[PDB]
Amino acid sequence: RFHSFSFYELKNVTNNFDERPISVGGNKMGEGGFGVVYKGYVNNTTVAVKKLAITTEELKQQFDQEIKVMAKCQHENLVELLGFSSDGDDLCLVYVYMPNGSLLDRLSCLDGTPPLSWHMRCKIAQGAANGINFLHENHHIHRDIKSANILLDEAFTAKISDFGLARASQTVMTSRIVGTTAYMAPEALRGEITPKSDIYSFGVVLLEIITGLPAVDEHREPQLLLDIKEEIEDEEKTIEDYIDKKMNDADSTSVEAMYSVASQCLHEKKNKRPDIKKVQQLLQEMTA
Ligand SMILES: O=C(Nc1cc2nc(N3CCOCC3)oc2cc1N1CCCCC1)c1cccc(-c2cnc3[nH]ccc3c2)n1
Repeated sequence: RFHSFSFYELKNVTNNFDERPISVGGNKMGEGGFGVVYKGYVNNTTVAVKKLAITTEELKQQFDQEIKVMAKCQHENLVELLGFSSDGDDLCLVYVYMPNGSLLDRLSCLDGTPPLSWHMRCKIAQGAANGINFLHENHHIHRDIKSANILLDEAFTAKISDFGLARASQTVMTSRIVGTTAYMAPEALRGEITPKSDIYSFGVVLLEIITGLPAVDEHREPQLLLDIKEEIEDEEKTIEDYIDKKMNDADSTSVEAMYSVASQCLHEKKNKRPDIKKVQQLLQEMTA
């Protein structure tokens, strides 16, 4: 199944887990839930190595869950686990490297990368929906769908990542509220666990893709991106006022169609949101 690595190997291949950012000579590519993701080089392959870093038993459960989800769920719109390490007191997960990093970072053009075209943004939206559909068809709920979690390969194929908190499946509740508040549905923020909450967060991701803005920005008004939906519905603004200006191939018709998907995902009432299959078909129609 997955390759078993010993910690020593992964130390050696990451400049001993050099935590400086890759841009300044280290191996750190970013930080990712409850761990740091390092670049490694092993037997002709660049790999991503997440070393997990709030108790030990809970961290270990998240590690075991990541492994179980990935063993059951292989799909081109999900991240691929190559292996792991559990010997000693560290836990590592080793994945196929995604050379274009996160959607978040490509939206902000971090490190000077060129802006994504509308045509590419449409493919990424479709791919990400196809990943989430796969997960929901397999009765998993992700719980932290966001742009920082949609990775992008050499061809800008979208891959969903981070399954440490994912859950199997009738809407249950929890005491341990998890996710990222800027993306989270009202009912997730109160502790329900439902696939309908992934739909909502995807909504926010769709806004990010349209606008190029982050989901939250403390120095902006509104500080939360999901607030623009209300500005647009209460006639104060149009989707055209917010469309990312860093593209020249966006047409009104497809942009309005993606915004219409996003609006529907973002319904306050969970039972009025489309399910992922519907999102997927709408996103396919936007492009046809
Ligand atoms: O290759 C991976 N991540 C990655 C690659 C990056 N590459 C780049 N660049 C190369 C070209 O130009 C700009 C900088 O930046 C990258 C950032 C990442 N991630 C992005 C999410 C945070 C972890 C590191 C990768 C592959 C498979 C799984 C994961 C992964 C696994 N678990 C995760 N939990 C939260 C995030 C997360 C990410 N990450």
